[PDB]
Amino acid sequence: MLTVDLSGKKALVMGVTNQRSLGFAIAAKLKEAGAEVALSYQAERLRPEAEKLAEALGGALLFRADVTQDEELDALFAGVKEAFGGLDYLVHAIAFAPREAMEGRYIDTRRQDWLLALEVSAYSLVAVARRAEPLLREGGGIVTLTYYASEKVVPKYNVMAIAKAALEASVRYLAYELGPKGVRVNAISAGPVRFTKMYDRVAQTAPLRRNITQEEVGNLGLFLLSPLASGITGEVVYVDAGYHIMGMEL
Amino acid sequence: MLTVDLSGKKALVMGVTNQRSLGFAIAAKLKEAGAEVALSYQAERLRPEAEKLAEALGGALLFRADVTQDEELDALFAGVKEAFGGLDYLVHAIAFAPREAMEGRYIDTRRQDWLLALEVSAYSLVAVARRAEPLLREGGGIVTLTYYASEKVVPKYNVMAIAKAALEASVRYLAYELGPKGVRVNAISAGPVYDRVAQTAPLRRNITQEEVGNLGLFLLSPLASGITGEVVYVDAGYHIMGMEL
Amino acid sequence: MLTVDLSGKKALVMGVTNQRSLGFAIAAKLKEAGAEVALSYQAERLRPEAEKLAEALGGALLFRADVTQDEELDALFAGVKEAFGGLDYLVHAIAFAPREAMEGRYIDTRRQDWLLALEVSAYSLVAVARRAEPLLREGGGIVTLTYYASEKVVPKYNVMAIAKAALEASVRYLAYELGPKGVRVNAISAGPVRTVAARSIPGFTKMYDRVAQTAPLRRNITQEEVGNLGLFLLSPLASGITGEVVYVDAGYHIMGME
Amino acid sequence: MLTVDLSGKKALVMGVTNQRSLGFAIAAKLKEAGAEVALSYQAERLRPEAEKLAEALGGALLFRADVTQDEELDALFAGVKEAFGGLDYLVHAIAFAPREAMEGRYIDTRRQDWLLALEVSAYSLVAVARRAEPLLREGGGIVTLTYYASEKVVPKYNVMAIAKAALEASVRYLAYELGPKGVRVNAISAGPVRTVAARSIPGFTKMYDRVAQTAPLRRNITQEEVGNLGLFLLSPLASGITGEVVYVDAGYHIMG
Ligand code: NA
Ligand code: NA
Ligand code: NA
Repeated sequence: MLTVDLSGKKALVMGVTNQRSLGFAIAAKLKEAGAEVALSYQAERLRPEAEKLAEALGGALLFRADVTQDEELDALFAGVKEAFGGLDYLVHAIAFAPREAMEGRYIDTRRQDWLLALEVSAYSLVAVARRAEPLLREGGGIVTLTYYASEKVVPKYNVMAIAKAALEASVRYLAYELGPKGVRVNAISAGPVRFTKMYDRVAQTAPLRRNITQEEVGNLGLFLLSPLASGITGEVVYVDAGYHIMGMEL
Repeated sequence: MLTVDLSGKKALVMGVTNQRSLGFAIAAKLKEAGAEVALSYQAERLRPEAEKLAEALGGALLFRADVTQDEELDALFAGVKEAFGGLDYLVHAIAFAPREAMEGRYIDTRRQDWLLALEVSAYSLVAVARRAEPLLREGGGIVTLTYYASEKVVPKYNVMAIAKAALEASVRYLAYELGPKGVRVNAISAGPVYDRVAQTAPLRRNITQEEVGNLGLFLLSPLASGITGEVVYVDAGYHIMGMEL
Repeated sequence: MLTVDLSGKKALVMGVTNQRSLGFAIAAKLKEAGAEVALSYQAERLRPEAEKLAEALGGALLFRADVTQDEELDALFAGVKEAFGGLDYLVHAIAFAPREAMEGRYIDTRRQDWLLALEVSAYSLVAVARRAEPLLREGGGIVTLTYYASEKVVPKYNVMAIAKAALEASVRYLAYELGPKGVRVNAISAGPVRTVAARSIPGFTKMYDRVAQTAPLRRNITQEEVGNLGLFLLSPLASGITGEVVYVDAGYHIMGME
Repeated sequence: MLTVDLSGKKALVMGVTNQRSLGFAIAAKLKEAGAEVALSYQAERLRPEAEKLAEALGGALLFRADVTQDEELDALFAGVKEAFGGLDYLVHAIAFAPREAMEGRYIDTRRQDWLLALEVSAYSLVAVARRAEPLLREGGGIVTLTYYASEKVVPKYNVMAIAKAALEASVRYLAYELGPKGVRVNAISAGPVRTVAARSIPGFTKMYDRVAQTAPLRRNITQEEVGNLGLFLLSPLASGITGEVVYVDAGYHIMG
């Protein structure tokens, strides 16, 4: 048997607002493997849900920070440093675009909505990576979540596609800049996890003839963060039941 | 011989500040093929510079607009509509990142610098495409300029790499949204116009600005009527190489 | 207006058997631009067919060679040297897979069928490039045809997809090796066009209809759109472009299946 | 802690001739995780070599087959069926190109040499996948090896690059065809590792030097790193992943 033992390792998991988060899936696997987890939450009004998520994980530390606020990120990382002493893993599961941007056409995206989507969904990785850098230990890593709309047109994903392209390019640059410290940076491109017509359409065309599960994403994040992935950096790894390899729908 | 005659066609070229640039090179080829050209310029203090460019093209209408200002973009397109009645081609040659962002490391990029780079270098394509849409005639097109750092890490290109990744994704989505009107949207990924590029590139030389101009002309012309959503590399083959020579 | 004038230029166009073909479309644009054309034909039994093609182009020189026979390729290129003195352009429009391999599943492909498909559809480019090399003038080039199935799974395209993957990789290596002489090598990735070659692909009517409905332009491309890209790539207007796979597919390949 | 327990699982590992190989590294991680391994070997004169590999793994069944011989592959799979009943994993670590093809220029590759390289390095995956199909149990998988030269020009990788391009396209089509049975197919794109196979690639040494100098991690990868990725991909931890080319290269291929 192979064992993955992450006892003594420290993870910060950002962007989790409910148990269906792919981020929650990864945090759950990290806990199961033995790591200690800190969860960020956006604002004090959301602390109750954050407390519920921490209890759902069997225990986690909470910190308040809005990723648009540089001081609040500074305070978060000061808190992490004091509580953990250092960091091994950062899970970035932050994704946001204004509802108005996601309705209608990409060409019609308003300036402030476009910039906020990019700020929250892409720049946030840079902002947290920079602050994590002095805390991250050798062998440590950052993982983010993406979707294949970065490369292929998925109508109505709109500015989020563009944010994901910016996020994936960021992963590559950050991998180059963090690599000398022995810190790796990767993205997981996930398929949908079970509206119903969309899930069924994906399932008919995917090679595996089904949708992926939350646990499948969790397992890939565990692997990438673990020492089993020590040679892998700068990569976008697809967990999508093979869907994106298809050149037409079935 | 085959001839491409773009007489009667109307181009707006944006982002051009100098005769030795890729946007200028495209504008010049559009003129040579017979098109009329309007150039944008960013601020009225640059009017003299714009005038010298227009003269170097043998004549070009000039319109002031800073692409971060929606009201100014509205005014520009109202002006183009008034002058031309409609539009055939839009050349987006706008690229900017703050000096501080381009010094040092990408991970150290400041928030406002990052956003400004993305706003000017990528969002501007969306802002101008939306305003061009109702003016653009069947057969019309938009072309923008990019660089292979969108896909590969080029140290010191920093946030501009990320902006180009956003720009190329924008090209794909805009191609999808403008396709029903018979309007095409493409990107040209150019090499530099150094000795290391020449040593590694298959052609063992750098590309010229005229080579970029010719590709832009081809993409906007009817010869390219089946091509949309593409990133076409004009780089002497450099980017196909899996290591430096 | 821009003019494209290729008078005095010499083209060898290979793999063409019908006027409704991408290879013929490229040859037609080359002739229209002013170049002289040579067409290969596979065996003396197909000479009549080749003669009609030469006539449809308003005049072309013919040479016999089967692309699986190295000695016949040596003979064809000796003939080209004697008749033209040198060569500017080579259009590689050769594609073939046995119909036994094209029906059913890729995993069921027979050994000899797979090898022949790769031999005719990918190795042929290497074979002809090597022999064209000493004849190819500075500014010259080679263009081949490919399809999106090389990159993404298109049901029923089977071993032809794998052949096209091999062909595209060959384009990059050949661009690297021929570039220092000023010779360019590129592939055109065409969308579906009703040609006589399309009848040998079991996936066609279904993809052709899908493309019209899914592609950004909301239509299929035409053979003339392919000919025009071929003309551009071979012309001096594309002098900075080499090692590329350029798509002329109405934007189909950029789409997600939503 | 989490545990990957492959007890009761059965692997067939093909192309392995030396402990210093990526194929061997994957076989070793499979053994560590609890799977039983069978190794193929090409020719009976190589039986002693194969026996030493089996002992280095702590035990493996051995089967003779040359992947260019359809009859031999039929006999191999009959032997595997009789021994194991079924199969869970197939590791395709077969690669070959004639020396003459690998020396000098790609453009100068001779016809028979080119075809043999494609036959052994790419068609073999199809040949073995077809025969494995009826044996492979739900949750099962096939993994193969590739490298960046398939996508970008690495001088003097020549026909091996083209064969790897053919192999990666084959992975995608096979994933599509085997997926409805619940069988996954993936490729590992390894950085340069000093293996026995590395000796037959003239372009290897320039790449090996370049990776350590310029990759994000500023080092080359190890065969164990490839072994761990192969183990992950075959394991149930990767149950959502199919038709992929996953890079384990210290980030090299992302660099400009
Ligand atoms: Na909107
Ligand atoms: Na800076
Ligand atoms: Na050789």
